[PDB]
Amino acid sequence: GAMGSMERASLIQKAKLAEQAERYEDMAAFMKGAVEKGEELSCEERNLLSVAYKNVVGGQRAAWRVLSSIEQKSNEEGSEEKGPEVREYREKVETELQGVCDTVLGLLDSHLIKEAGDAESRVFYLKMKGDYYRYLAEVATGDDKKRIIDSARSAYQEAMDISKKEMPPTNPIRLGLALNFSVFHYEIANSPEEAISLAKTTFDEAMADLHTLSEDSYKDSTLIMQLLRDNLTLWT
Amino acid sequence: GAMGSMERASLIQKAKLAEQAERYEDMAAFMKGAVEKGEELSCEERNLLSVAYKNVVGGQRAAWRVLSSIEQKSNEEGSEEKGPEVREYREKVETELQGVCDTVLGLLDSHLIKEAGDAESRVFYLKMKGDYYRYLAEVATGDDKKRIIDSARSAYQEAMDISKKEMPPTNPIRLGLALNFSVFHYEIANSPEEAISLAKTTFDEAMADLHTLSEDSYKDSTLIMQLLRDNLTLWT
Amino acid sequence: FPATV
Amino acid sequence: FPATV
Ligand SMILES: Cc1cc(C(=N)N)sc1-c1ccccc1
Ligand SMILES: Cc1cc(C(=N)N)sc1-c1ccccc1
Ligand SMILES: [Mg+2]
Ligand SMILES: [Mg+2]
Ligand SMILES: [Mg+2]
Ligand SMILES: [Mg+2]
Ligand SMILES: [Mg+2]
Ligand SMILES: [Mg+2]
Repeated sequence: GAMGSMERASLIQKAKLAEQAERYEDMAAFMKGAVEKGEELSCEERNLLSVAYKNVVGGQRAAWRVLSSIEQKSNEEGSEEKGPEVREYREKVETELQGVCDTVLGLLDSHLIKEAGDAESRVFYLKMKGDYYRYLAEVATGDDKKRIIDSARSAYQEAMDISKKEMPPTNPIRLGLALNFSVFHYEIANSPEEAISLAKTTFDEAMADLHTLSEDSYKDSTLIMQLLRDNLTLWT
Repeated sequence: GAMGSMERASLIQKAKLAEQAERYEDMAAFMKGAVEKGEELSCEERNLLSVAYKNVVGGQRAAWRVLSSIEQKSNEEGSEEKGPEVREYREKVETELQGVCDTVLGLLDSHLIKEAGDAESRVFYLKMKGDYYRYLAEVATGDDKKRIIDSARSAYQEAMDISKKEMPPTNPIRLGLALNFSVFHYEIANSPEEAISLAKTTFDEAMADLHTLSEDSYKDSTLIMQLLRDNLTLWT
Repeated sequence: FPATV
Repeated sequence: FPATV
């Protein structure tokens, strides 16, 4: 590990600096180094890890979608052959994306999840496992595609089960998990009705619990509730 | 060269795909590979090269400025010591930026400039040489700082001399060169009056030549003229 | 695309 | 910052 010689606290500090500088690849490398110190992560540290990799993989996904669209158009009837280059470059971006997902999943499996006993940490990591298997599923086409989808589903389901037992329905981790699992159902599992049902039930159960919250918690929860409503509007 | 096995035309095609996908680091690597094939670059290819590296170094410069500002605040009177991390990380970004500039300057010196005989190509490359020495000067503090500034000046001056002899005053390469050399004077050479004089004379001489142009050339030239006016408004 | 966090 | 191209 290229970060093995740097203090854990220095890695965390530099991750925060990298975030301010919008250097998300650096931020992800620093947080990977911090995880590899072997200690559990605090809530703030978990969010630095997730922000870093979400931005890295989000850029890769956006690029993959552009290239996939060009490739599909190059393969339509009447298109002029342009050679192997579009496929090759889409494959290059795809392989880099898969590498990032494998890296995150590797951190979760060695050993973040197994040491995470509190609901806030364990649900957060299982949500991340579902998300990164979901990103693998977006690009998957081979013998293992169904197993990739099922790995995402299984991680999301375990996170959901814990969240329903241990967290209030307005907890922002629980809300974001449900938002993302609902998107998994719509876009990956070809289950739009399940996606819509989950988003609606999540929104309504959160609504009914808002009365318990402070102003700041209310803002956190209603932000994610608005995303649930945005998706419901897109889908209905 | 990791691109040595890929056809020149394939590198150019992939650079264009990388641009569409906003993958500018890839786009720059592909164009470096294309330059290293040893053939001269067409106008379109020169612009792919410049777009790629401008975006890469522009991101590095933006990050360097954020980190430099944090570092300066950490060094003010009354600030709490935060350790070496801010300086270290600013230095890391700075070294990567210097590496990109050295790479571009190396391409220009081996062997783009020496083979560039037409004004459009030679002025373009000398402008790029001035620009990348200017980016080095923005971060320079050591024994060679004055020589870095003078290298930028010398490249810009040679480009200016050729452009005035060989190009009309509305030529967009000539306009962009003047815009950038004017910024060099203002921000690097501590010569704001020279910067303002150059921007004004460039704008006025272009204005007087617009009547010769087609609608499409008029659009190209007036776009850059507006940037000259924007800077003049910032500076006066 | 739909929203995720 | 001022404009450059
Ligand atoms: C939720 C969050 C996101 C953060 C970031 N993008 N840097 S820091 C952070 C947090 C969490 C818990 C306690 C204090 C700060
Ligand atoms: C000016 C320019 C920028 C380009 C780009 N960002 N891809 S291609 C291009 C050009 C130049 C000359 C002839 C045809 C195309
Ligand atoms: Mg230690
Ligand atoms: Mg593949
Ligand atoms: Mg249910
Ligand atoms: Mg060949
Ligand atoms: Mg240095
Ligand atoms: Mg003069």
